[PDB]
Amino acid sequence: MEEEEVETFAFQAEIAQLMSLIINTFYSNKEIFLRELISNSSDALDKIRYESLTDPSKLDSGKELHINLIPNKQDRTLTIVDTGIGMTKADLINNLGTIAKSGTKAFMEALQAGADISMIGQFGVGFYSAYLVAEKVTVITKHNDDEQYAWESSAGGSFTVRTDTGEPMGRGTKVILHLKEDQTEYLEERRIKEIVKKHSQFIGYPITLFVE
Ligand SMILES: CC(C)(C)c1cc(C(=O)N2CCOCC2)ccc1O
Repeated sequence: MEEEEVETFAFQAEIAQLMSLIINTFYSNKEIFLRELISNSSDALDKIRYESLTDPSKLDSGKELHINLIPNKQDRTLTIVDTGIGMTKADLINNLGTIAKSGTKAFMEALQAGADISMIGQFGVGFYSAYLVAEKVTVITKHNDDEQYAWESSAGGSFTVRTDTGEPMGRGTKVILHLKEDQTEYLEERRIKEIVKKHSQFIGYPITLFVE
């Protein structure tokens, strides 16, 4: 038998309000969610490249810096996998819910004035777009300093962080989107290629689509 430690955290007040706003209001442009995830994946990769200045040991990695997309129609999930820096426990808690973001209220205000959900990234809260198409989000992450963790929230006010004892993934972050029944278009290969070409064409790393 294996064992994992679980922690439940409250979402910062305005993050929780934002998550409600997304989950219960219709928008679409929803496809911008993929660009946000690829962008964050791209930053984690930039950090790996710069960390080398403070830790030359990083250069010794055989791992290729890239982004993989994996649609699974049998399970109704879309997974975005990167080989970036990863996130320690503190990084997950601080950056995925617990700390205030100075752009949160302003964004909820812009949205109420009909601004496009596509502005989410420039307000400092782009990750919560994942909730435009997913009823539950699992974030598997592995950083050099620390253990592998899984973050998870079906929304509802909180999120748990636990030490992941599942399949090791090596350095990086894996975002697993459990799609709402009506968002199945994001499992199709033609739909997937359309939004990448459309929103993530200038990304500096290889992006790969795995089909079937
Ligand atoms: C936080 C989230 C889920 C948006 C995300 C984080 C990373 C990640 O590992 N980060 C740590 C290093 O700095 C960039 C974010 C990579 C992809 C991704 O979608």
